[PDB]
Amino acid sequence: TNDGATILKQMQVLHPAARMLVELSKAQDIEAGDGTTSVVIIAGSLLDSCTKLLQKGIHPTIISESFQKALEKGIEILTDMSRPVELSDRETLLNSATTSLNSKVVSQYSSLLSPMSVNAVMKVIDPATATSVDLRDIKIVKKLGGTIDDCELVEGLVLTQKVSNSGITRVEKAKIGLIQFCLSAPKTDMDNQIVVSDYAQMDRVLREERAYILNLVKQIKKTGCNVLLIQKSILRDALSDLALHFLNKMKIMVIKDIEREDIEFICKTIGTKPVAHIDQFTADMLGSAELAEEVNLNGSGKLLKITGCASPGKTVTIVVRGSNKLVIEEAERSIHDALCVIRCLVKKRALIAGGGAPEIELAL
Amino acid sequence: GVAFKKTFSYAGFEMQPKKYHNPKIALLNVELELKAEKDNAEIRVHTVEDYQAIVDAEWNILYDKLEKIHHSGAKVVLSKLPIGDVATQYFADRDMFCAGRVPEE
Amino acid sequence: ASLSLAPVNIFKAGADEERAETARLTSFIGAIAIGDLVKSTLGPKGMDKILLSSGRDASLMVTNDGATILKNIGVDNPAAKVLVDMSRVQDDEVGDGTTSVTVLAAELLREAESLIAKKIHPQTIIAGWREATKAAREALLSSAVDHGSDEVKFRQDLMNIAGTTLSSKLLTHHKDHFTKLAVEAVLRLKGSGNLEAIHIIKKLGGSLADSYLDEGFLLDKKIGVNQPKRIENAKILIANTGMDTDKIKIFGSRVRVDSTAKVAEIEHAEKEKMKEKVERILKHGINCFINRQLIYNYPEQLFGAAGVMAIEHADFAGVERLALVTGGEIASTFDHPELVKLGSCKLIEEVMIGEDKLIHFSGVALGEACTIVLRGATQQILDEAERSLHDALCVLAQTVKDSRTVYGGGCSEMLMAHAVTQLANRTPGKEAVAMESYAKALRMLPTIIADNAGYDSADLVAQLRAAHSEGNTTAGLDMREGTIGDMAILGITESFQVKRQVLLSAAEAAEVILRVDNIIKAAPRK
Amino acid sequence: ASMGTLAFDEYGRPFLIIKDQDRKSRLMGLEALKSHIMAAKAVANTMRTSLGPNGLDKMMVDKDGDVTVTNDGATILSMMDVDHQIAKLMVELSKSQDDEIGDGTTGVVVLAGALLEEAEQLLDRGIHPIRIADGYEQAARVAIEHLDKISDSVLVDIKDTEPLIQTAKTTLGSKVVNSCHRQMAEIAVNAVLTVADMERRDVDFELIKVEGKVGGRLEDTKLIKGVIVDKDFSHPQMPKKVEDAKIAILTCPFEPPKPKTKHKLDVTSVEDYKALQKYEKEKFEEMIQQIKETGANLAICQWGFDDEANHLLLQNNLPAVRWVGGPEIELIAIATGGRIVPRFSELTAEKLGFAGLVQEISFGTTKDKMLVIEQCKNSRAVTIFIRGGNKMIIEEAKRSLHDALCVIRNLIRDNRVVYGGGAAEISCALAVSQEADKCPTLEQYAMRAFADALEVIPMALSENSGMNPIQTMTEVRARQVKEMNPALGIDCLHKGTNDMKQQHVIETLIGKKQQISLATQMVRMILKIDDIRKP
Amino acid sequence: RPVLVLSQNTKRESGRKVQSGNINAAKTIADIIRTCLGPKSMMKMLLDPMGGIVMTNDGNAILREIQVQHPAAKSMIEISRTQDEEVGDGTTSV
Amino acid sequence: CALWDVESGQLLQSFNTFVSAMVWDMRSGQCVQA
Amino acid sequence: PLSVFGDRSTGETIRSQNVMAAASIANIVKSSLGPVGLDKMLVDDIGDVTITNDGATILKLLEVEHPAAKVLCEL
Amino acid sequence: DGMITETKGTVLIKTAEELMNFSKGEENLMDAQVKAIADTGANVVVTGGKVADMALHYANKYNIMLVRLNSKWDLRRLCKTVGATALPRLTPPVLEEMGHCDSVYLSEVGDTQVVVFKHEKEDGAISTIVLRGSTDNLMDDIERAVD
Amino acid sequence: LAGEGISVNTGPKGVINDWRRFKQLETEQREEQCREMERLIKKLSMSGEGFLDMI
Ligand SMILES: Nc1ncnc2c1ncn2[C@@H]1O[C@H](COP(=O)(O)OP(=O)(O)O)[C@@H](O)[C@H]1O
Ligand SMILES: Nc1ncnc2c1ncn2[C@@H]1O[C@H](COP(=O)(O)OP(=O)(O)O)[C@@H](O)[C@H]1O
Ligand SMILES: Nc1ncnc2c1ncn2[C@@H]1O[C@H](COP(=O)(O)OP(=O)(O)O)[C@@H](O)[C@H]1O
Ligand SMILES: [Mg+2]
Ligand SMILES: [Mg+2]
Ligand SMILES: [Mg+2]
Ligand SMILES: [Mg+2]
Repeated sequence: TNDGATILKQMQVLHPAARMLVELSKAQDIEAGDGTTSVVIIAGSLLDSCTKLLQKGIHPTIISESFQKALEKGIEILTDMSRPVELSDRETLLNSATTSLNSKVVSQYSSLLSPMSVNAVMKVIDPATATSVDLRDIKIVKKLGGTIDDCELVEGLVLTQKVSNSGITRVEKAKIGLIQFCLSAPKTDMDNQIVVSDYAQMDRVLREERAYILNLVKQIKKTGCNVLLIQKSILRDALSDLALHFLNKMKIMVIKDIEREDIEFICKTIGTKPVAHIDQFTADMLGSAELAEEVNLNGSGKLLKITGCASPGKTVTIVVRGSNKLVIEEAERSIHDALCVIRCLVKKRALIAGGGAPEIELAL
Repeated sequence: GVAFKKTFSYAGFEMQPKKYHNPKIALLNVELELKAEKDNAEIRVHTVEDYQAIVDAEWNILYDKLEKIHHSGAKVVLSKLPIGDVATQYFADRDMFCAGRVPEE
Repeated sequence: ASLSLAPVNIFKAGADEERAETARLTSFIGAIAIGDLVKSTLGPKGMDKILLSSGRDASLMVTNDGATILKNIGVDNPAAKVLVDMSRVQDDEVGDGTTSVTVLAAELLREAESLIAKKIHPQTIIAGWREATKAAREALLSSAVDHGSDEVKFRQDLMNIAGTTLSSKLLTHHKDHFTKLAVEAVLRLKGSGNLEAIHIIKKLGGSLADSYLDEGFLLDKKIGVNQPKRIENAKILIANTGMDTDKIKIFGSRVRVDSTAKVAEIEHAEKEKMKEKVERILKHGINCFINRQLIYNYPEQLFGAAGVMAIEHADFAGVERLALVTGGEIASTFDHPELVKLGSCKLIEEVMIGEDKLIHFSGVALGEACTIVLRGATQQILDEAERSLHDALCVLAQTVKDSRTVYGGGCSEMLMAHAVTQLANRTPGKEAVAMESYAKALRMLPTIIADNAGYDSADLVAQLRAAHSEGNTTAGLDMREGTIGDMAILGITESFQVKRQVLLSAAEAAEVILRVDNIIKAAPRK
Repeated sequence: ASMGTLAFDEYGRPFLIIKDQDRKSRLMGLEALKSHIMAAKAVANTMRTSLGPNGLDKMMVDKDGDVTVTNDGATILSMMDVDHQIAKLMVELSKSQDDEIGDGTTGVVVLAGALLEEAEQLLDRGIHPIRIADGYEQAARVAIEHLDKISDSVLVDIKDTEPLIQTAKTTLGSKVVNSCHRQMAEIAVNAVLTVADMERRDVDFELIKVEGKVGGRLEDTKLIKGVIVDKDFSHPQMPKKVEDAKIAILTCPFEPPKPKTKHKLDVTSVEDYKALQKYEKEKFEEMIQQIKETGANLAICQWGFDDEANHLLLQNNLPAVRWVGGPEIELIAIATGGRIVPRFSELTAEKLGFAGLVQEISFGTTKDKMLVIEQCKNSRAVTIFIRGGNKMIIEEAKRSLHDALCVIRNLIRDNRVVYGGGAAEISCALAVSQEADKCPTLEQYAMRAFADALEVIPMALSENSGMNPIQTMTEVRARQVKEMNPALGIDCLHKGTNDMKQQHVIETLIGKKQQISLATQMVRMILKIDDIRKP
Repeated sequence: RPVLVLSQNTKRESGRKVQSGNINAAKTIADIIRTCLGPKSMMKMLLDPMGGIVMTNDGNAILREIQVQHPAAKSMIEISRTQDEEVGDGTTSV
Repeated sequence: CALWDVESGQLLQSFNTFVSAMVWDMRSGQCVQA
Repeated sequence: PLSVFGDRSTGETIRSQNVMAAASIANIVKSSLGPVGLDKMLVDDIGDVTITNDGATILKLLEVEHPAAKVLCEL
Repeated sequence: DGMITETKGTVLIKTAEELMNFSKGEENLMDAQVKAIADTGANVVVTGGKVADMALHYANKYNIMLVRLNSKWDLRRLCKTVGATALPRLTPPVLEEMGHCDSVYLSEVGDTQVVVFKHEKEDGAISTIVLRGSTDNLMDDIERAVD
Repeated sequence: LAGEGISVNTGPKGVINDWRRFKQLETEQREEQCREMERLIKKLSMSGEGFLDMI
């Protein structure tokens, strides 16, 4: 890694001053996301000067007060140099992204990742109103294989889960629906048992279980749904084999084991309202999409991509690809740094020159 | 006569009188507290009325034992088996002394 | 013959004991070490400390609080344990004065060591110290000034007390802003002593001056999926119900049927019960719903379809704070909507603080619950700011409870010591010497105050003593320039309760330790 | 003088008699007596410095590092980690004195040590230890008779409590609470007198609750004529103050009833489920209505309750507290005059307790709450609430108050007192010396040694106060002989007078008699032992 | 720290056992060379500790190379040596 | 010790009754009987 | 109290030990008295064998630790 | 004690009346069994197993001496001596199975509490020799001599 | 952590028995160590009490 915050966090520094510097870098990353290396160097240089200042016979309180005065003057100077920026100017955003990506390993790929990062930030916010950017709305997917040139910006939803259906891997004009209940044998929250006292009761149990599953699947199908996402379930089988067979017989793609924490992201992405009981499962709960297919990454895995939605509400997904683990991790970190730079530009509409110019002018 | 140490009085014991001038003593080997009727006993009901009847029946069993002891005329009750807090408070209400877990000797 | 210094051995393996001189030496060494450690962090110019844990966690903590320093140290000397417990109890009773009480106890025990070296029976020292404590307490009470009747004067006193409390801590850089913050937070409590109603949120990043007191309330929980993210003129209903596979309390109940159709029917019955509960909740006519426990997917979907916010897993503190700030009642049954009060606020919306999203309650109805956002550069800075705000809030709440105030900057110590010296000048015997040593320790307190600042402590203390003997009862140390001046004019005031507690606790601990002449140690487990 | 006896036979064959005889030790006769006397002397000399108003404290540290500062001899010896058997015997003697009397746990140790020290010099002169024990027993009987003779009676009436206050003050003078001395003595006297069977019967210490909380000051210690409980109102929105409260003490958790027997309830249809839900809701409403119908204002439970019951209690203007302990439940029932009810159906108006004021107490910036009940009609149970600047003085105040309560209890049992300060023991030594002059010569040495051992406590008191022991004790004894006044003792506080009757230094006769008797019996045992067989 | 009259490594035995042991030692010593008497005697190979080999049927030569611990056997060896030195024959017989 | 909800997977609360003796109560979060 | 670096025996113990040592020395040679007495064999640690009936030789060859036994041997 | 099923015993309660009456019925059955045993004249009862509390109480009510013999060999020897038959159930014994002894009492010998089944006639299937002494080893030697 | 001038004083003279016993045992091991060290290292590079008191 080239990230200063990551470098400081990874190595286990023991001196308390080093730990405080690590916390400083983490705070700078939280507030800004870029300059995590510069701030630590600035603090180190300040303390190095403080050594000579203390050796001369100056109390630390006077040094701190003078440093506060210098900080105020420096903030004034930095504000004076800067110039206003407009979010409608794509060139300035691209230049900021390229400058953020110059120091990272993905510098020859900047021509691809700078517009990608700018578009990703601009697609999740309202340029005329937003005063901050929620970077949790930009999902990053790391898949091995290929090169960093294969990074692609998905306007829809990318799921790492695999389709449980066999032979159904591409749906057009999909009607996606989230399910938060289980398609299996009925099981109340109370302690429940079925008592059999006659021989006919066994085949009655089998027939009624089959009828219940078939009725559930028929209710799901009658709404026009053709792609089903099933939330991950514990203590109850989310997807029974009989239910899977019935869904396959009706030509419905099924994806199970959906993570609980990803429900909100999916709902914001494809405009699907989750359903917890089959009684309320109706057509309005579904989220229309142009295409829902599972793609193969040239033998490096499979991804389920849902591109094209009637309500693409402020959410994008970024797929990062590369040769080995280290390069894809560093590409992810660099892309996050670029997104943080654009976020800072959104928060404070002010741009300043780089290449050490602010530091030289501030020193003078 | 006989004298022995106090044996782990329950709540409400200090409300009982600690002196009698002609008491009748009920020497018992009985567990006087709410508990399962038997270790292997199982209760199977399918109505809330039966549920309430069952809880009232348990309370009535305990209170019937205590009522029999009370109308026995005794003022001091001693037992090998533990005497519960409910029985202790019941005996305190009637101004009697109770002591459970008394040693056999 | 001594217990241990006898031909026969009377102890287990590892058991030890120390007789009069050895016990006194050990106790005095421990007390002096504790006092010297806690001091130099005292006064406006005091410095902070670094606490490194020897455990696997290796937690790093930078603090100026005396109680915090004394808590996180492994002390073997029992007298050190006595001083640590005294400081902890002082912190529990009032937010400030831990360093002051520890230093006063250490100085008193040093004077006691000197007196013992002068061949004075410890009982005489104890009697003299009791007389001196009585005189000093009476003088301090006589010097107390109350401004509770006035409003603007009481507000100014609160300002001065908060500033004096925050002067020593790291917040002295933005003392004015933080003092205003703390006094506003305390005044928002409407006279209640509940300091749990004031919530401190530490968010990394940003400047220390970026810290602020929210005009409403902030919650760090999440909203449901389909529920709205912004509601105006919200009607709040705070609850502590199940909302999560709510099972009937009859634990002996079970479902026993002969078919799966009956099981499905019972499932539908359970879902209908949950739907009926949600309908009963909605019948109150609400826009927002805060539940202490979890809310599963079915009630969450019902609330979303009803267009009602459902904040889940707001812990006991959270629901109590929401009830205090909005006026709602924490209800667990919904069969009587007319008997349940509903909270209100102008607006509820999500806010972007740092990189984390929080729920903002704006235009609250009551507002007797505060949230404070702390922005800092390091975790240690945030923790120290939180501790400093805790000290300031505690002292301000104590002042609100008891409005009597006394002047700080060593003025109270000078006045008490002058009273003690006046008492000692009319008393014959060695009790006079003991009381003079008491007054000497009281003088040593602002001497340490001045030493921490690098000023000439001897000359300043002599000037203060002369001024207090002449009749200038409000003379005190002026740390701005290193001179002495009027504390009433400079606005350096302190809570009378804090000073009285410091004096009494220090005297009590010194008396307790001085009575010891033998330390017997049992064999440790290790 | 060790390792038993090793012979290995006179024929060279192995000679093994006792298992591990080579790893065992043994002491015979006079050497064992000397070792035991030395051990007892060391223990007594350690204890004797903590005797009297000027006695100093001992700082005891246990095996876990917890440190306790105390002046009680029984407490010191209990925590002391001794291995000598005679030291354990001395510890048990002090504990016995504490159990029987509660005061004088330090005097017994010093007296036994002095007795054994004198027995050592008697043994050196060739006297059988049994003779020494017999002489000590005879002198102890003489001293006990003299104590009975010179004893004085005091009034133990509730209307006038001055002698009781003086006795409690004498007990508390040696403790650290001598700053609040009179207030503490008044608290102890009132606490004992409030809860005590008047017909000279027992005083039940279980009805006196001694709980301490850090913070405040020692002077903040007060006697509450009720019960203080460290719990608080269950719902945070109920009022913190209830006046003229009608208490409803219950031991049934506010939950749907549950049979104790292993039971299963079967739900077989939808209507069964609806009936079960309705039954649960109606059970909650019914228990709340039954509680409210009695007219109670405050309800106290023991096993806690759930959310629905809490909200119904809040909604019906019924403050409540949950998870109250069993002893606390009993104390509340005793103090408020209300009965303990096991279930709601048996709750009536006549079973309700009454409390003048039920309040929730805060303790500064600690978030910890505590409920107090007081102003009862005829509260037969009281609680003492101790405040201090640290937990250590809190524990010391607890044990000091226990000593004062025990002394007042002894006064309740027997109203005869003797004047302390060493006056009683000086008079006893004089009586023993006078009796010895008439007995045959052989027991004269034992009786005079007993008198000398009796005279050590006044010497210890004089030495602890800084005065010269021998000169002061001799002067006091000469004054006692010249003018017939067994009340002349050692002026420890330097009040200018030696008459303890004016100084109001009062000791219970039972305490002195128990001290002398227990010391004599332990000394007899220690003298009788002449063999040790430690492994 | 044991107290002793004799040394801790001094062993004493007495009675019928001593006589039986001495007589059994003499009997075994006799049995060693019992078959080496007469015109039809057989050779015996003795491995000398210094690596040599003694191959003979003389009683004294055989007994002289034997190292024994029981003192009665030592007495018998001395008897054989005395018989050999005095007359030069009859060692096995004696 | 802390209490975890098996189904949702969220931390309920960190410390109807459980005892470690030392018994607690998650219905109120207090330490109840010691 | 004595603080003497050694073991001490006093009273009946030391007298009994001395008498036991003397009796052991006696019993060593009591079997070689009178015409019906029988000789003894003394074996060194190097295998040297001594057969004798004389008491003085037997006591000289033996190793003796107790001082009273030494007294008897020298007697 | 009241015998129980060898397969598995589970008391099934479905009404409040059954719960009320179960213990009363069990105690009445125990009392009836003990009284039926006593009505035959059997004033001494010897059992090879444990003794229930209610059974012991009702035996004490009817003045019946209880002796418990854990060893089966001791039970067989007692049956031989008295002349009775070890019944497998708790049914009252018929006159042929009812053993007779001329004196049965509790006595203390030395510092040992013993139960004695003493005949007066110079007959009986089994005769017992009581050995006294001062040492266990000496008494064992005397027992070997008697053997 | 002070009082570096411990001045153990009466201690060594009051527990001199155990100290001298340990000293005697250590010295007894010391003669054996000195005897065995004459062989190892000194020439190797380029019951025990019976051996000791025989030498
Ligand atoms: N192309 C460039 N030419 C000159 N200076 C650059 C260029 N790109 C970046 N810099 C400077 O390098 C500095 C370090 O930036 P970088 O390493 O990307 O992040 P960080 O500030 O966290 O170290 C920035 O202050 C920037 O001014
Ligand atoms: N501005 C000030 N000028 C003079 N003295 C001050 C000032 N602020 C605080 N002090 C003094 O510093 C002492 C210690 O206060 P502080 O260190 O803040 O907390 P603590 O009492 O816990 O040590 C107080 O006794 C007070 O008199
Ligand atoms: N005011 C006093 N003047 C003289 N002697 C006192 C006074 N108060 C207590 N004493 C003596 O001090 C002795 C020790 O009492 P104390 O320490 O309270 O309990 P203990 O007897 O267990 O040591 C008592 O025997 C008593 O006679
Ligand atoms: Mg950068
Ligand atoms: Mg402060
Ligand atoms: Mg006392
Ligand atoms: Mg030949």
